[PDB]
Amino acid sequence: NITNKLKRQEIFADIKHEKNKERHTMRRKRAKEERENPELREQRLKENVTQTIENTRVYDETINKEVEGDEDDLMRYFNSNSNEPPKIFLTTNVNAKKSAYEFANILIEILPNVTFVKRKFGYKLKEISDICIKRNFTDIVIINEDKKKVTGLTFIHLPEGPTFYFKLSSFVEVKKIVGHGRPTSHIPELILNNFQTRLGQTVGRLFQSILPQNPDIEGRQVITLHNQRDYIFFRRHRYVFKDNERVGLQELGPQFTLKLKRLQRGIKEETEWEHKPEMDKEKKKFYL
Amino acid sequence: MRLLVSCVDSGSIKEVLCNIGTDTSVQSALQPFHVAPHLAEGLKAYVDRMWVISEDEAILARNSGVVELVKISKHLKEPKFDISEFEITSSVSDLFDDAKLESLSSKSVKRTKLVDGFVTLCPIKKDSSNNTFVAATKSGLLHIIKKGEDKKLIKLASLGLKAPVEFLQLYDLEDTDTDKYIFAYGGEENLIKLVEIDSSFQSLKQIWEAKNVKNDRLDMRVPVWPMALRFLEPSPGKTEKGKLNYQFAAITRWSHLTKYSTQHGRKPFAQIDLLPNREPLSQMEVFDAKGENVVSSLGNFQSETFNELNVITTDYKKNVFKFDGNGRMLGKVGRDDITGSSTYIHVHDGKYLLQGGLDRYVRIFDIKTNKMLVKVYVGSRINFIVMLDDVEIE
Amino acid sequence: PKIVKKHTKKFKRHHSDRYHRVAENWRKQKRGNISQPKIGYGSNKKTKFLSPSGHKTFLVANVKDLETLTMHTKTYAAEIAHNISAKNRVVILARAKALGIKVTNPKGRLALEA
Amino acid sequence: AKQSLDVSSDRRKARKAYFTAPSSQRRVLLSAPLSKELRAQYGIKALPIRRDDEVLVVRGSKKGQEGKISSVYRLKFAVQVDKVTKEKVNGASVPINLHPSKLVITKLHLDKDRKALIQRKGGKLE
Amino acid sequence: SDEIVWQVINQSFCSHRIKAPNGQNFCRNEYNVTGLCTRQSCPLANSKYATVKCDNGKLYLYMKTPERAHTPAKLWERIKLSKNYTKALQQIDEHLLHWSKFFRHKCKQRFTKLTQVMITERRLALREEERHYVGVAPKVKRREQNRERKALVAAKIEKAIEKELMDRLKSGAYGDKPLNVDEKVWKKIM
Amino acid sequence: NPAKSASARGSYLRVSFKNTRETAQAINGWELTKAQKYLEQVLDHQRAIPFRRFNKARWPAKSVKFVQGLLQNAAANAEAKGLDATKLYVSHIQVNQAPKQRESSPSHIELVVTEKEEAVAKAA
RNA sequence: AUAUUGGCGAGAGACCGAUAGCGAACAAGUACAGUGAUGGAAAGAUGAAAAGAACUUUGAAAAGAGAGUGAAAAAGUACGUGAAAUUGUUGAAAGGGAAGGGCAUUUGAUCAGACAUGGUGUUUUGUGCCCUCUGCUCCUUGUGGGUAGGGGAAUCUCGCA
RNA sequence: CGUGGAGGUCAGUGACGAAGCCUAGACCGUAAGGUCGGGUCGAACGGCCUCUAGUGCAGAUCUUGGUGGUAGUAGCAAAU
RNA sequence: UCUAGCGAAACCA
Ligand SMILES: [Zn+2]
Repeated sequence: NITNKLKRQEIFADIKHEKNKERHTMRRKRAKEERENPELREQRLKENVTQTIENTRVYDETINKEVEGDEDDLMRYFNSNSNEPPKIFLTTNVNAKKSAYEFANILIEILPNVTFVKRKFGYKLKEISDICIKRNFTDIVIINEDKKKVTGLTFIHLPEGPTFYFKLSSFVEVKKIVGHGRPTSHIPELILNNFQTRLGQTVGRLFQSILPQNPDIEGRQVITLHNQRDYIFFRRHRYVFKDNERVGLQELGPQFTLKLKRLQRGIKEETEWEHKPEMDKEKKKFYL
Repeated sequence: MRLLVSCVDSGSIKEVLCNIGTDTSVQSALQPFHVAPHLAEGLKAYVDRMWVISEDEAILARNSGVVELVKISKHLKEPKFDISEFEITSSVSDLFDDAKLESLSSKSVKRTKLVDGFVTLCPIKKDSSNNTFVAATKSGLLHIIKKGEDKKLIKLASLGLKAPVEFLQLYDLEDTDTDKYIFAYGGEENLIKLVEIDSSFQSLKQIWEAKNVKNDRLDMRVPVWPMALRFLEPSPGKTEKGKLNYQFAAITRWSHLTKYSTQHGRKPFAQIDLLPNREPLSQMEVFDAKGENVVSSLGNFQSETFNELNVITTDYKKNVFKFDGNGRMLGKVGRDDITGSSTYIHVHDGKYLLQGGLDRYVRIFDIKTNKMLVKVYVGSRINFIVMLDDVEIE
Repeated sequence: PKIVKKHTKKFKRHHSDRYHRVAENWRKQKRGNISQPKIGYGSNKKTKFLSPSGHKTFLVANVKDLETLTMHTKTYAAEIAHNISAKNRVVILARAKALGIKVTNPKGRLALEA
Repeated sequence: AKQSLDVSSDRRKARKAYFTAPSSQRRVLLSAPLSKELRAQYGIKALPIRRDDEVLVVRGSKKGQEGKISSVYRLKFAVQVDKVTKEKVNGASVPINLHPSKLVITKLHLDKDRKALIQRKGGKLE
Repeated sequence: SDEIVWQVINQSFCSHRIKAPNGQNFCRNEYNVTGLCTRQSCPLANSKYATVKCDNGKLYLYMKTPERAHTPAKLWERIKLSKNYTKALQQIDEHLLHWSKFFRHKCKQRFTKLTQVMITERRLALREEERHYVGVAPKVKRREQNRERKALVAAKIEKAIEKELMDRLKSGAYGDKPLNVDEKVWKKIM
Repeated sequence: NPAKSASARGSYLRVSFKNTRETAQAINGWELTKAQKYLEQVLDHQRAIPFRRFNKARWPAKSVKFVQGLLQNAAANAEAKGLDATKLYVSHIQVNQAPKQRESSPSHIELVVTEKEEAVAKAA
């Protein structure tokens, strides 16, 4: 109605004021009535439900669906064998700076039988794949740095296994962490969270394959990959199994964030899944 | 609608009974009537190619080189409908040769190692009661499979071609009476070659080979990786003596639509950059814009006019394209609904589009209206689908 | 050649730190511890307008502007204008590396993914 | 270009004409083009929309939707079509105010005023 | 008229001329051999002219005569240059016989430059490219930052860690008196 | 870490700004319940708020009332987040000025309470 | 035929773009001041759509915190953008009744710092505007330009690989 | 050298981000100043040849607005 | 007389 600035601002502010007065009185009166009766408290909280995005996600049949041929695929495209440990190969991209070398040095301690190389000019990926097959490397990891910042990760299982390109967004070193903790030689346990979609179960089996199995129970260390809203979070922690039944933590090594950008069949052959901003605009799918 | 889907990740087939408008992605939408797993044989032996003989039997291609004849029954699902139950009757094994493929693994464009696959599974004859079918490998092995009178598959011949054969298309247009069996094939630096085989199926003769174009804008050699092909009707007008009478079109790897008139000669008279930067292309289907059926059973475009030709292709990414005879993009097909690289597309009966690929989604599209008819989750990577008769239960 | 600069610092107004309202551009006053601009500090005419790379800079808006530096590659260096959209900057970079012209500011508004 | 002197091309005059328009002029402004089928039916391209007829949405975020117009909100130069709504976090419903230049009429509601209007515009009305 | 045309182009507006920060001038004239806009350089100010210039693949010598000052569609004469570098320079010296030193010299220079550009383009076409350039939209970047913050604040991951550790512990999966848990605390669980 | 941290915000708070800055500087870095008991002792004039800049130790009541109101707010928000009470100590506190007229000098008070960490003894 | 800073209308502008332009882009001759005659302000921008923050909880109430909408609350009716003066917290450093800069250098912190990776000659094989034969076509008709078919590199030769 | 506007031109730039702001980021100018990076931001804006001016500020106890100290001081109808 | 609350102006290279 009113288009004067100072009139309209004043009027709507006073409407807000009267409204918040009434809301305070109403919640206080309901508080008195629920002092009296603890039933209608429960009847309210069962009646109206606080909507959140975690509550409301677009239904996907990939959620809680079993994987067809999961064991043969799991030995096929993934290294899932207690008999055969993985040879992991660190492949830091051409003309790398110092930052990706530091991150590779971090990633040494994470992954088992890990091997680093410095890439040189003029080696195509087929030639590198052939050499790593002859050396029986089963997976290669490519660090993509840019502007002295590690921005991307690439995972390729070598016996014609699938390509994975993750985008690293936010990285924190160990020294910037307040609750620092000192990691040890002991093999940590691992936590995987919210990988329930079929693509999410694929990525979960990927991280389950790449991470070392057989943890050291003596050295109470764990790592963790949480999935939330197509954002996976890497952290790692130490255990205090308390008498008070809540386990105590200390965030030991570095933390960062990953996001799957590209899931491809084979060694960069055909793309199963990609990320697009037009996928992002729907805001309720959450392709995990 | 009834569908049979080669499901890679299970290594099986799935029978789908669903009506028009079935969408598994939405709970409010129509749900499929019946989902049936069949013939699950592990991921090492998934179904490559299926040939439906009219109802009671189908033909399976293994990854173990085995070709399988399967008896098809119907039994009541216990809205009423029959579901289908499968029983393998005959099998012919040992048709792959990966020795040349691992031999040629150095001169190879792809990064992965090379394994053999049944690229072509179809009859040799346009006339029915053929009982003489062909199985083509990536190794250049062409096998002649006879259905026995005891209803047993028996191989007749196993002839060789050049190395990698990405595709092999038969020519079924005209004069089924004469004993002339024309096919074409090509691959990685393996030119499109027309070969006639003898009707006694003991000898072939390479009758034609294409030739490469001149060097490009950069004066570089154009790389040769044809991916697919269909045939048209031959040249009208006067034949030129001793050239050939064949006209046909093809899709390369490097986003080239290549048209071939044998009356013109071995070089391409027409080669089109469809997409920028030489994007990889995967399959190639031909269609009428109004959903009409203008092709052979092997899909050969029953016309003489290249400008009447309209094609649908896929990349190795999530894209499905339409093009005219000139290379103008008629549109993208279902681009907002797919999320995977469509491994397999097919024009069924002129008016339906079978889609299935890495997206684990079977998509019946309309050809004419370009509208999605049916979306189905299947839980497996898709490489091949046949479509049965339309049923409209309730 | 060997670039002489004759003045590393900048020329600031008298009492420019003493007040926030007073700018730092040179304005003539109307002790001698302030360096005053004059024509003696003017650089050598060969060395004038030279980068530390040793080139003369040249603003480039699009590919047609980049093609004007085709012959004078070793003398000049292309600088992409500040307002060029990121679709055009990669085209300019590919064209310039084809031409073999040193781009002064690569990696502007751009990243290298995968 | 502008040939008559009595026509004016001032931006300020044009916006002052637009935003201060009376409602009878607004339903002339609130016009939607017909379908290709309806142009094949009546031989006419665009019409003043009303509420009783049926339409499809050809632009915007709700592109490729359709419905009968609930109400024509002439005061906001806009038109609420039924069943194209945003559902708020309370659960209630509020329609998207559409604009008839972004709409294509699918099924007309024909009236005697409407039939006579089609006739006076040269329509081949059945 | 050529000096009149030149002084119009020089002292007034040459539309192709671009002004450097240095002060130097540059014609965007497509036939101009040198990049510069100088007296010898403007093809508009000179009627005898020559230019090495490439159409899609092949390099052509372009000749301009005063004889065809009118009819600018029929103005430029085209000669296909040889792929032999020596032979093509010989062809230049042939077609520029009894011709001035400036056009032959700068024309040979432009020919060498274009051939070496062809060589580098063949190299870059054959060169493998792992990384490709992506400019990031600020809208996308802001959505990424704020939605990562909303996801991290939304998912209290530490409490869920404590949950799953108690789940693995009470589920079994550690044996009898594990080395993880103290014996009294495990008996309190037991 | 946002997870092991609760927050409380107050805006446009019609208090003397200088006295609020002093009493917010007095409370910084303390355990929540000890700070609240200290503020209760301020109301009984038992212990006083020391004045450092804008000046000796007074007992400004109106500041401390709103302060402990925000402390109750942050404690309720921490318990709704499900934090430990005893580990919970105020970590950040900031006061700055609200706009003058809508001569008075109101303020924007904010505070962040944080659980105290406890480290794990390393194994072998 | 002439004047016309008023009225009723139009149409324009090398005009100003919210301290400008009318005092007044806004409920401006208004609020207000004066007894009166009279004087006379300040005040434009949420968003594409209010979709203006359901619900839980602290809280007299004001204000919060969870949560959510929205492309964006780094747009929350204090709202486009959001400078300086000035304020608060944290970090670092210096000071102990210390004022500022100029030069020059250390120390500390910190940043930048190839998408560089080629050229020359020789050799292998393959390919094409290379060779040969057979054409077609444009005129600026020559020291031309475009273009097809089949063959060959068995030999030569150019370019490319 | 800079600013508003105007004629021509760059088939100039621009929602894959113009203009503006910040920039213990780099560069070129003797300087007036200019160019780019980064951050923020959301819709227009520049280079060149000319035209035109309400065209360049530290002061005028300049005008208007905002903010200090004085000062939690004076003091308690200093406005409520 | 103290606390609490409210809270100036003059003047200011
Ligand atoms: Zn010029």
